[PDB]
Amino acid sequence: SHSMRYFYTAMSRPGRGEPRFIAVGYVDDTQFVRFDSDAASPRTEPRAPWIEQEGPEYWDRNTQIFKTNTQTYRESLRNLRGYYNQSEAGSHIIQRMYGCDLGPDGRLLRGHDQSAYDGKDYIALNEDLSSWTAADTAAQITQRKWEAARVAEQRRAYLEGLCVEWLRRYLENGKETLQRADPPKTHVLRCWALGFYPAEITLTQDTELVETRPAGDRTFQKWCHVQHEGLPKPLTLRWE
Amino acid sequence: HPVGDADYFEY
Amino acid sequence: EDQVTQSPEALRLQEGESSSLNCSYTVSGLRGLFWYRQDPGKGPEFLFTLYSAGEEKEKERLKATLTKKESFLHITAPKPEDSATYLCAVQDLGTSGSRLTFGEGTQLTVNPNIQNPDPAVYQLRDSKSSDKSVCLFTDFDSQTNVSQSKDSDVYITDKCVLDMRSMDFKSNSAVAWSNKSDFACANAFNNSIIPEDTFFPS
Amino acid sequence: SGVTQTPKHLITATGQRVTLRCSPRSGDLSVYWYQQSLDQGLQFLIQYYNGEERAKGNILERFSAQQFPDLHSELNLSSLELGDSALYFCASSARSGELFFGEGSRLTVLEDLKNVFPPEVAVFEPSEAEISHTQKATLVCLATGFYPDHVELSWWVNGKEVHSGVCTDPQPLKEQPALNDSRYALSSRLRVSATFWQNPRNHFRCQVQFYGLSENDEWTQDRAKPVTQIVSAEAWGRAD
Amino acid sequence: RTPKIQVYSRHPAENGKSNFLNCYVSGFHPSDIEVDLLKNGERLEKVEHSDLSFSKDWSFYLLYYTEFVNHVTLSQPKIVKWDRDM
Repeated sequence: SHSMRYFYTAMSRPGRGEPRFIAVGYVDDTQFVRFDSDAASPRTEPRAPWIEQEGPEYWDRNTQIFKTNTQTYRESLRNLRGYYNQSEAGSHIIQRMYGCDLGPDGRLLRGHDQSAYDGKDYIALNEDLSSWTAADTAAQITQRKWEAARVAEQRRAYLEGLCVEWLRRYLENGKETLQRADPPKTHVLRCWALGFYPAEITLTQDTELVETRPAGDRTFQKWCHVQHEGLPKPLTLRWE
Repeated sequence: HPVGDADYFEY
Repeated sequence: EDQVTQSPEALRLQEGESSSLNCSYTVSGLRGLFWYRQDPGKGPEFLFTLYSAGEEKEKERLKATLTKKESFLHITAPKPEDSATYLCAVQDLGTSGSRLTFGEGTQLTVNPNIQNPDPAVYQLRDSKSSDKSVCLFTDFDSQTNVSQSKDSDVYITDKCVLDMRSMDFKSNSAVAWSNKSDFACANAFNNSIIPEDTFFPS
Repeated sequence: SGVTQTPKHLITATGQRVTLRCSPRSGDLSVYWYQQSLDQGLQFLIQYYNGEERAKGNILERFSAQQFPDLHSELNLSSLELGDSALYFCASSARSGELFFGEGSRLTVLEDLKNVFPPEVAVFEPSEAEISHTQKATLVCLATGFYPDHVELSWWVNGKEVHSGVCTDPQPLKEQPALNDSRYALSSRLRVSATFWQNPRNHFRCQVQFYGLSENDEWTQDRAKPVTQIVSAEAWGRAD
Repeated sequence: RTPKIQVYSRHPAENGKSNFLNCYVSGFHPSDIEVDLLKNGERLEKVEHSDLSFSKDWSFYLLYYTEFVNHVTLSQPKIVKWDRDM
C-alpha cells in the first residue's frame, strides 16, 4: 500500500566546474524534502506540512549527506565521462532513485536502488538485495567497485531498517493526508475522473487513455467504469 | 530519511 | 544520536575463567559493528566486523555476537596474553563516510595461574655503584597482592609476570628500593600480606 | 596494519605549534583523525578523502588539517594548551568498511621545558641466594629520574633483543607523588637460568630509549639539553 | 525525448473566477525547459512554479499555473492552448 522514494540528479556544467546536485524525497507521490546545491549555504528544505515537526539534527543529517553527495557525484560524473571518452564541454547527467515499499501488514515488500547515466539505465539492485544488474561494460566497472565496497549490504541494511522505520513514522505523523483516500468526482464523450488520491485509477480495448495529471491541491485527474481505492464499489458510468 | 554514502561508494 | 557504551570499564579475570564483554549502541542505522584490541599506548588493532544481527565471528578464543541493541565479545578460557583494552565501534548508514564512533573500552586483566610458587625476597647489588641496591619479591602465587608504602623515600613497583617460554615457567615479581642506606629485604615488603612460607636469606 | 604516523613522540611548550604527519595504508584513499586523551575514548576530529575534506567531528578552530595529492595527511595544532596532551591517531578506511589505525602520535605539552630530564640507568645483578634456591637468575634494571613519561625499555642479550623472561612495569612510578611535574622511575626484570648467567661470555644490557627535546626550543640551562637519546647499563655474566 | 504538454484548469471551468490554469509537461529529457502561460495574446506573470522531478522511465515532469513550451527537441515553440472540453 505505501512507499518511500529519494530522487537524485547530478548534472554536469561546461568547464572544470561546478556540477549541480538536487535531491528530492517522496512518500507515495507527495514531495516532502528538497535539497539544491546552487546557493551560498544550501540547506535541505521541507516540502510537505507533516515534516516540519522534525528537529535540527534531522535537518543537519540530511544536509550533510546531500552536501557530501554534491562532492561524491562530481567524482562519479568524471569517472563516467572517463569510461565514455566524453569532453568537459558537454552536459552529462547521473539520475538515481532508491527506496522501500511496504504492505498493509507492516513488512518490507521490496527494496529499490536504481541508477541511470545520460538518461538511460546504468546499474540496479536486484530483488534479493544481494546482487547487481549492469547495462554495458562500463556498468560492470561500477559493479566491481561496489561488490568490493560491500555497497549492496549497506543498501539492504538501510532499506530493511532506517527506510522502514522512517516511512512508518512519516505515515504516522501525516496520517490525515497520507493514510486517507479521496474518491474521484466523475462526469460524462467524455469519461472524466477529477479530484482523487492516490493517482492509481482505472478508467475502462483501444480507447483515448490520457496520463494521470496533478491538480495543484495534491489531488489527481484523468480521462466505461471508474475503479479506485476511495470507492467502496466500482462506479458504472453512461450518459445520456 | 535518506541513506548515507560510505567511502568508495562512487560510480 | 551516535553513542556506544561498553561494560564493564575494567574486567578482572583468572586464567581460564571465561567472560563476556558488553557493548550497547544507538545509531540512525547500522552499517557495521567493529571490535578492536588495543595494547597500552599502541594503535587499536582490528579483530572483526559484524554487519547484521545473528552474525557471528570467531578468532581463536574470541567470539563476537550481534543484536539490534548490543554486541558481545565472548572470551573463552583467557590467558594473560589476552590482556588489553577491547574497543567497540559503530558505523552509521544514516551519515556519510566510514567514520567510527568508539566506546570507551573494557580494560581486561587476566591474572595468571602460578603452578609451583616458591615465594622469596632477594637482595641485588649494582654492576657500577656500591651504595645503590634493590630488593626483589619473587615466585609468589596469583592470590598475593603487592601493596605500596606510605614512604616517599621507599619506591615499590606493582606486580608483573614474566614468561620463560622455552622452560614453561611463568613468574611473578615486584621490585623495591630506597633513596638512602638503611633499607633491608626483611622490611622492604612489610606493608604487604606475604605468604608464611616466604624465604629470607641471611 | 600499514598506516605510518610521525613523529611518534613530541614534547612542546604551551603556545607552540606542531605538525603531525600521516601516511594511509597502501591503496587507501581516506584519512581519519582521532584524539585519545588520558582515561578517555577515541574522539573523531576530521576525515579527508582523495585530497578533500569530508566528515568533520569535534576539530577545534585552533586545529587544521589537509590531505595532499600524494594522499598523505598533515594535522596542525596551534596555540597549544596543556589539555592538548593526547594520543593522536590517524586511520585509513578499506573498501569493506574497517579503519586501520596507525601507531599514534603522543603529544606532551608542558608550561616550560626546564623540568625535562633523561633517565639514569642501572643494572642490578642476580642474587647469589636466588641461584642456589631456584637455579634461575633475575637481572633488574632501574631507569630513574625522567620527565616526561615517554620511555621504552628493551633488553639486549649478546647484541640481540630478548622478550622471553622479560618483565617491564605496565606504568612508570612517580618519584615524588605530590609534585605535578614529578619525575618517573621504571623497572624491568630479565630472568635467565643460573648457567646462562654464570657464563662470562654472555652480555646483558638494559636499553632505555627516551623521547625528549630536539632543537624544538632553546636550552638556557647549566646541564645537558634533554634530547631524544638512548641511555644504557650493562653486565657481563659472572662465574663466582 | 520530447515533452507531452497538457493544458487544463484545477477545478471544473466555472465562470465565477475561482480556478488555476495548469500545464503538465512530462516525458522530457533533458530537464532544461521553457514553459509560458499566455493571456489573450502571449504574456502572463507571475506564474506559479513546480519543483522539478523525474519519473520511473528517467523522464522529467513539472507544471506551471496562474490565479485565473520551448525545449531543445522542438525547433519552434509548441504553443498548445485550448480547451475547457478536454
